[PDB]
Formats: sequence, C-alpha cells, structure tokens
Amino acid sequence: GAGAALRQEIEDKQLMVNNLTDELQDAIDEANPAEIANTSQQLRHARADLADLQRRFAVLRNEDRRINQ
Repeated sequence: GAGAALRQEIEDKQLMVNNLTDELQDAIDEANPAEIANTSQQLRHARADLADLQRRFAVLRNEDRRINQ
C-alpha cells in the first residue's frame, strides 16, 4: 500500500494529540494557568499538523486505489 511512513506518522501524531489533551484537562482540573497555556499552545500545533497529515494521506490513498483497482 501507498503512504506507509505517512500513515504511521498520523498514528504517532494522534497519540501525541491525545497525550496533550490528557495533560490539558489535568491542568484545568488543577487550575494551573501556566500549564494550561503551555499545553494548549502545543495541542493546537499538533492538531493543525495532524489535520494536514491526514489530508495528504487521503490524497495518496485515493490515488493508490484508482491506480490499483
């Protein structure tokens, strides 16, 4: 299949997004303004990067399917 390394990056990046979401919510429960700002800034970087990765992979997978059907 096409896009093996990219697919794996997407899963690695979804894991990071999830861990950072955990950390943000914990920082909210603790009312820790510094960590809320630290973690949320990173979470947004990661969520934007993930969405781009997923777009790139969808192109690749749709083209692979059309080439190989």
